[PDB]
Amino acid sequence: SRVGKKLLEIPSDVTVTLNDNNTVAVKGPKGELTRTFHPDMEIKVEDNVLTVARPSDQKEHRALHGTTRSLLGNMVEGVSKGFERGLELVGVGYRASKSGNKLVLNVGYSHPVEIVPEEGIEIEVPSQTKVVVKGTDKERVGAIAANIRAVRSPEPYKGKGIRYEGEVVRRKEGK
Amino acid sequence: MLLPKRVKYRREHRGKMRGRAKGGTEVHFGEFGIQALEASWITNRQIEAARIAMTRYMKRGGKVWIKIFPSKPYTAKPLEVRMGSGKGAPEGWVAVVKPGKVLFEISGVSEEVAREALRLASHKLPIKTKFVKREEIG
Amino acid sequence: VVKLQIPAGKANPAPPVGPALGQAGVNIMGFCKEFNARTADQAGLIIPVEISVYEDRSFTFITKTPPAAVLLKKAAGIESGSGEPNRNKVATVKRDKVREIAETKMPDLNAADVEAAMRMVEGTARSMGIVIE
Amino acid sequence: AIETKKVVVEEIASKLKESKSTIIVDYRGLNVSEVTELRKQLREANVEFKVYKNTMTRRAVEQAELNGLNDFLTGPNAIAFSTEDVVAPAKVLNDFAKNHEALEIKAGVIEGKVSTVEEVKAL
Amino acid sequence: KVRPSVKPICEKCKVIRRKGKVMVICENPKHKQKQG
RNA sequence: AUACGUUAAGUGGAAAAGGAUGUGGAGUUGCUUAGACAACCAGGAUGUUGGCUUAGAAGCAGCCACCAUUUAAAGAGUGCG
Repeated sequence: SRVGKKLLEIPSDVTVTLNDNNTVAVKGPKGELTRTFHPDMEIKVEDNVLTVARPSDQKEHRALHGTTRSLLGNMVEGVSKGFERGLELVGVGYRASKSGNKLVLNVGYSHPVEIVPEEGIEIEVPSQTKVVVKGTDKERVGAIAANIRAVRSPEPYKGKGIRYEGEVVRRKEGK
Repeated sequence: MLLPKRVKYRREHRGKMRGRAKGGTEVHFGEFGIQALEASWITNRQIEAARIAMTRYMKRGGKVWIKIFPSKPYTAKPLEVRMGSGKGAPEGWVAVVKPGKVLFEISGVSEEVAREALRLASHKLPIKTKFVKREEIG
Repeated sequence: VVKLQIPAGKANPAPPVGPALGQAGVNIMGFCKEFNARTADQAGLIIPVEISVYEDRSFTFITKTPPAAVLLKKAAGIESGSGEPNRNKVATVKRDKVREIAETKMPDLNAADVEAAMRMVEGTARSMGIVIE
Repeated sequence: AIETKKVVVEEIASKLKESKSTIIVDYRGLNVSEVTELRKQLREANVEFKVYKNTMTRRAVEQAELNGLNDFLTGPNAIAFSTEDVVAPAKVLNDFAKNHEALEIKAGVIEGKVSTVEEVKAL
Repeated sequence: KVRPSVKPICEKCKVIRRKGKVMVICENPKHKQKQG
């Protein structure tokens, strides 16, 4: 019935520092993160279990308390399993291939398209259709996924450019 | 569209509204009825605008009730005419209205349809209004 | 699986069957003899037939009874029912006559019991406006 | 809550006279798959068989408190209880087993129910 | 569209205030609305 | 300044019909550890589109008698089709 009261197990190996005030430097094989935390929140570390508690039932605190747990769960999973977001290109002549760390995109614009990933992020291209942006940061992987989407806004009339897998673009009837 | 067959005088004083309604505050002829929160003049055309809105949405159903028959003329001097030089002429008619009065009534209608017919009437009427039901202590 | 109302007495021309089952990979020449076989017992009637589609292009078919409530017009003795059922009780039928009708519909009906098969037909007789007596 | 008592008291009346029963998982419970079982009930008997998926631990397990005290282990996750009235046991243990083997709903590897004081292995 | 009296049009519509301005959002683009 | 609160927009320091999961109080009521709202995994009715119809349109031209059974459950129909 509530969000932040729920326990979060650590599968391991993920250590969690408790440095003030308040910075949480999660660490592990995949990477590290330091989410900002205002003092009113109270993070505690049970053995292999992160915990969060609400100072009061006030409505402002009710909103912030449910966010802090969801972020920490996003943090640990990126330090372990990691994250990725597919992108289904659709069309005829559309294609994509890397040139160094940079990701060239042969979008239908006459101007060539290029996007540079930020550090800690890589973009493999297993196929010309699919696109995969691996990364330990959900906020960043979803941001890069948006920036790539920005190159081509989807057309309701026809499947073209970037498209989430899977998602149903609204059908339209031309004439 | 409702006008008197005859009136004793062609014109009358505009008057001064104040206080609770003299009567008719309690709906009973109909299962439900609109009740004004304040008091303001209502032209005859405004009344016709409300009843037409209900007859369409109600479709088949019980007869619309109208507790209020207009009787007080509103004077309307012709445009650009200078002040004084006689009183103007009654362009139309306006019913006196008091707060808490039952402006309209409806009966024999299902509870869902009744909520809407009272609502559309509320928009045609400048006065703020509220949902009302019959009391039976009783 | 594509259901169709192939006539019992005939099965060969393209426009009733043809491409519509021919795109299913069905071998039309080999089954038309089968439609004329078992359905010969009820010739002159339009018999619906379910058609399952196996991956191996093997096929097995299941014939069905002629459509319900058409029989009700016969038991009533009237060619057509009221356009205003219950409000206009044009016809009446005995409960025992309904028993003769429900038994014919048994292979088509999914009804668990003959007593339940009665109640199924009773909902059809009311559609005609016919009184149940 | 009076309606819930009808859910309880009636099913207990069957279990007091019950002979045999079998575990059935509710996952992927297609309606067509149910009809294939329901037609089998029409052969074995009529309305006497019961499908009732009232399988809450707070529900059916309380019915098991009087008799059949082996349902406590089978209680977690989806269940589809069955009850017999008359009908000498035989095919009922066998018919459902044949269905799950040909797709259509996981059998749960037959957790088993009352017969003696045992669980697994339909006969 | 922008109207002072934004209202839901269909069940899919949802009322969500944003930046001090109430906005109704729906799977159908036409039903999207903002007051003020 | 003291004490109990309220307000977040600069309202305070500019109006209205109307609109809104803004927020603080009060009351009434449905369901609810013989199980609630969220879900995530299950299935969607059987004769049947059923009567009257429009070329045909079967959950749906629309007007309706809109029936009873299979039952853990489902309207001969909530909806996008």
